[PDB]
Amino acid sequence: DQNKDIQDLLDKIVFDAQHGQIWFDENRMLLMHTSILGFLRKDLYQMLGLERTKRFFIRCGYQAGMRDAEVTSKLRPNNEAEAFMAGPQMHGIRGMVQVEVNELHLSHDLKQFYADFNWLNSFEAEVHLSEFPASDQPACWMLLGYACGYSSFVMGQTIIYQETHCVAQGDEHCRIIGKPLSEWENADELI
Ligand SMILES: [Zn+2]
Repeated sequence: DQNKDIQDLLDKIVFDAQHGQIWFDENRMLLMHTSILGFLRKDLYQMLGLERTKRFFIRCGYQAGMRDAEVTSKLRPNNEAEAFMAGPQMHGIRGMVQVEVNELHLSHDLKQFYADFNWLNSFEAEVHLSEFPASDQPACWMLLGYACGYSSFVMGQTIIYQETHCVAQGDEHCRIIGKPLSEWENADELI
């Protein structure tokens, strides 16, 4: 009853437990424990360092955002904010993070984009904290890649995000800012 805003997205998720399959449109899905994703973050950090582990998780999220954007861009093809929010809503549906809008300005025709989102109940921040104490830098790398991947697909241009605040840093919740690559001064992203 409460899912009026995401009913089009929920209808494309098919659970087939008797045959061991979960489908999101043409994509096959898994239901995995968040605690298991700490192990990957764990071993990768000890083996690769920080920036190499972060670059990996960002690339993973970036591909998932494109995957989701390929499906959601059919359900809502229209320069509309309510159409763009399919991504933030998919993030919530898949149990990864709750997006809360502070400000969203966008337009596909003008190639403009400004996003100021809060991230509540971040799975990645909890996963990061269960393996490491509070960090010096924000930790929601997979979520940030998904924001960049999904936004860049539906906007038709490179959209880069930065996590200004993070639970894993000691802040109360996470927060991100999204802008096109040209509007960032440090627009040399190695990922
Ligand atoms: Zn965070």
